[PDB]
Amino acid sequence: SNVSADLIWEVSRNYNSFLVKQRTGTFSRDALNLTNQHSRKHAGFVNDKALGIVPAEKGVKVIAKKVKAANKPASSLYTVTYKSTARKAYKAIASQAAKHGYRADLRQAAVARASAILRSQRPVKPEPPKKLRGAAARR
Amino acid sequence: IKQLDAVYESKKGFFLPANIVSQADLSRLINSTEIQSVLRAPKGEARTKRAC
Amino acid sequence: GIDLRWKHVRSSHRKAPKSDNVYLKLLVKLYRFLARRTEAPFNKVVLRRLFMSRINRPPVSLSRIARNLKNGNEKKTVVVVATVTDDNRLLQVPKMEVAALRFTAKARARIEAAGGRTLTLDQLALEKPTGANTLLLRGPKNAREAVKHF
Amino acid sequence: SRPTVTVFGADGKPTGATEVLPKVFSAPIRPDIVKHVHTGMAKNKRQPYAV
Amino acid sequence: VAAKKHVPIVKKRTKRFMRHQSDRFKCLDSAWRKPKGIDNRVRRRFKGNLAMPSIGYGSNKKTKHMMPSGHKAFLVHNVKDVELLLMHNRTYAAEIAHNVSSRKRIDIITRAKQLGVKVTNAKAKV
Amino acid sequence: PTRFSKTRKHRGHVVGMRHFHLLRNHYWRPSINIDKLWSLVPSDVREQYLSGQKKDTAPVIDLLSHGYAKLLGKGRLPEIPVVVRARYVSAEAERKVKEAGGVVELVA
RNA sequence: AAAGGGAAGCGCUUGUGACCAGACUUGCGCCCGGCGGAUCAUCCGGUGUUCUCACCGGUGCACUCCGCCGGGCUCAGGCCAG
RNA sequence: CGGGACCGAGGACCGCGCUCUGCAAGGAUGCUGGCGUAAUGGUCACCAGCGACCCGUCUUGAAACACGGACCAAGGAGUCAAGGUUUUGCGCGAGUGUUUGGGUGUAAAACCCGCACGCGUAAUGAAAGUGAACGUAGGUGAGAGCUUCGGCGCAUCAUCGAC
Repeated sequence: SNVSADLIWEVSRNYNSFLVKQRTGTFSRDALNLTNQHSRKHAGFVNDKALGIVPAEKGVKVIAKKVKAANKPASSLYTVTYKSTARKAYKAIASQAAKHGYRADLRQAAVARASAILRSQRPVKPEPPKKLRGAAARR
Repeated sequence: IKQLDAVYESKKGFFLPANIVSQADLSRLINSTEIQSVLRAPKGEARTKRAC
Repeated sequence: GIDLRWKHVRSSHRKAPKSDNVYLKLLVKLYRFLARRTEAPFNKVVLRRLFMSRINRPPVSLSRIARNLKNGNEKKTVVVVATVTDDNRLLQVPKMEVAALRFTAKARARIEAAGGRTLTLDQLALEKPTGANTLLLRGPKNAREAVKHF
Repeated sequence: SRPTVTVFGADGKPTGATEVLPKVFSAPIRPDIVKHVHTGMAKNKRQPYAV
Repeated sequence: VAAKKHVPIVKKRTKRFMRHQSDRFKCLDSAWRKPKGIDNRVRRRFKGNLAMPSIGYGSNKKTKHMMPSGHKAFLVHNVKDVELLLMHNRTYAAEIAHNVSSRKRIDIITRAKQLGVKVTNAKAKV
Repeated sequence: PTRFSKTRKHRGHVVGMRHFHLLRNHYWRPSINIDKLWSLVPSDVREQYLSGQKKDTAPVIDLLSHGYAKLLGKGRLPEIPVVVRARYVSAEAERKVKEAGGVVELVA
C-alpha cells in the first residue's frame, strides 16, 4: 500500500513529539522505545513489532505490539505484568522477544531494561557525608 | 465518511494521485525471494577486521 | 612540503537526490542495495538516473516508446526513469509493458486500454532485478528553450 | 474488497455497522508537499504593516 | 555510578582564544573574532602573537563532550526527564536546569539516586 | 526569505512598412494540423472510429467551434472519411484529406 | 592583595601565593552460619498471545526458591610512582 | 652483546608465521609501594627566561606619507517591489494557470465554480501571402543498456540526404 514502517520512519526521522535533541545526544520519549534512543532499531512507534517495559508497583510491565490490531489502538498492546523473581522475568521477556522471531534484535536491550528497573526498585543506600576540603571551605 | 468519496469525485480537474512506489515495505521488497535469489554473495561483514 | 603539479579532484556527480520525496528515498535505498549486491550495470544506471534532476530527466512519450519497440523489441520491458506522456498524434497504441517513475493519466489509460501494463520501479525491481529483457529509454535532453538559447 | 471501518455509537461501543473506507486514505503521504502548501497558506491571512 | 571505561581525556589546548586587542579596549569582548585586516599580524601568523582557532585543535571523537568523570551532560527539567537516563547511567549524567525550583530538585535527585544517575549540580538550592 | 541570503553570510566581510491603426482581430486565423484533427473528436467515438465499429458513418468537424480557422498539412491521416468545415485550408492538407476519403468544406 | 631603576598591555613554559572543580567512600560473584517468608519444579483449570510462549487461582512443606544479617574467598575499583 | 630516551594507538576469536605443551607471530602486560587529599589537576595575580611595532582605511608593484580613533552604553549601513535570466524542489502535462469575478463560509482564512484570457502546441516574409513524411520519420560512423550472442541500439555528437 502507501503506508509502511519504512515510510513512517522516513516521515518522523527528523522531527516527532517524542524527540529530545541536545548537544550530547538525541533521545526519545516513546513508551515502546528500549534504551530511549532515536533510531530505526528502537523506534517502537515506527516499527510494526515492538516492545516496551514500564516499572510497576513491584516488578515490570511489558507491552508488545499486536500486528493484527494496528488500526485499533485501544486493543493494540499485549501487556504482561511480571511481579516475580528477576530470573523468571528475564526468561519470559527473552522468550517473548526472541523465541518466535518477534524482534530478536531487541532481546539484550529488553533484558537490560528489566534489570535496570529491578535495580531501581531496590532500597537506596545512604550516601556518605561530604568531607570539607581545603582552606576556605574547611575553616 | 460516506460523503467523502463523492466529495473527492466531484472535484473538477483533480484526480486521486498515482504513486511512484507501489509496495512501500522495503523490508519485504529486499528480503523477497525474487531479489534475494539473484544476488551476488556478500563480500564482507558489517565489522571489518583490521589487517595490519 | 610536497610538489603536487596535479590536484586531487572532488566528484562532479550526484551521490544523493536533492528531492525530499520519501518514496524516492525508499527507491534510492532499494536500488543502492541492488547496485551494491548485483553485478548488473542496469541497476547502477537506474540508481544514477534516480539521482538526477528534472531537466536531466525529460519526458518520454508513447510515440517514442512505440518507435523503440520496433525491430525485435516488441516483447522487451520498457524502462524510463522519467515520466511517460501521451501523444495525441499516435492513434493506435501498441501493446507494451512499461515501467516508469510516473505516468500521466492519459498515458496510463491508453496503455491499459491497448492492453499493456504499467509498472513502478519497485515492481520492476521485483520482476526484473537484473534488468533482463529491458529497453532503457531517455527523452530529448536538448529539447528546452534554455538549451535552444544556449 | 475494500477495507471497512466500524461505526461506534454514543456509548463508545460498536453499533454492528461497518462502512467502506474512502479511497483518499490510500493517497501518498508527502511531508515535503504538505510543508510547501502549508508555508504558502499560512501567509494568506496576514495584514500589512508599514511605517 | 562509575562511568564506562574510556580512553584518557586529552585536551590539546586548555587556554581560551582571546580576541586581538580585547585586553586593551573595554568595548571589545574577549570572545574570538577573526582579524580581517590585510596587515594584521595575528591574521598573518607572525610568531609571538595570538593563535587562531583551527580544526587541528579538535577533540577526540571517543572523548568529545565528556566531563572529567567520563560522563556526558544531559539537561533535565523534571522527573520524566531524569528517567530518560535509565539505560545510560554509565555514560550520561543528569544536570538540572537553572530555573527548576528546589522542591522539584529534591524530586529529581531522589529519582536519580534511585536510578543510579549522577547529578552534576545536586548540591544546588540546599 | 532573508535568512537564506548570501548577505547574512557576508555580514562581517563588507524595419519596412508602418501599419497605422492596427486591428489584431483582422488577422485572427489559428491553425491546426491534420495529425491533431482526430483529437478534436470526443474520445469514446474516436475510439469507436479507430477500432472500426463505424463503417457507414463519417464525422463532421467544425474547426471554428474549436477555435481554428486554417487546416494545415503536417502529419498523416488514417483511411477514414472525415468531413472538415474550415475557413481556410492548405493544398497538402486538402490533398491528404482527399487521400483519406473525406471532403473539406469552406465556411465563413 | 600585589607590582613599579625612562611605558604598560600580549604569547610559550615553570614556580610561588590565593582559591577551586572533579575522582574516591566500595560493588559484583561464590562458600559457610543464622534469621524472616513461601509470587520454588511439576501438575490441573481459565485467560492472553508472537500459537508456543506467558499471567492468574489451587498444589510446594522447606536438601527448593526469595530478601536480610555476620564472616571468609576471588575479581574489579581513585591519584602519583618504582 | 650491552647502555639510554620518547611512546603503548586497538579492544572476544579469525590472519601471516615460528624456535610448535607454547611464543617476542594482525598495537602493554605482570609485580610492588605511598597516599586517598587539594597530593595530582585546574583558574586567578605576580615574578623569572625566551618571543612579540597600533588598529582600521588608502596608495602603488610595494612601503613610507596621509586620514580616523579620550572613554563607555544604546542606535547604525546590499532592503523591498516590478520585469528578465540560469539553477534547485514540487504539481499537472500537449496542455497549463481556482483567487478580475461568481458561489460559499465557523468571515480579510479555508472550500467550490466556470466563460474568456495569457503562455505553449508552427514557422517564415517588409507585405500580400503561403505553410512542414519519398523512405518501419531516412542513410553512414560512434554510443549507455539489452541480447535468442546473429544483433537491437536511448540521450547525444559528426556527416550526407528529405520537407
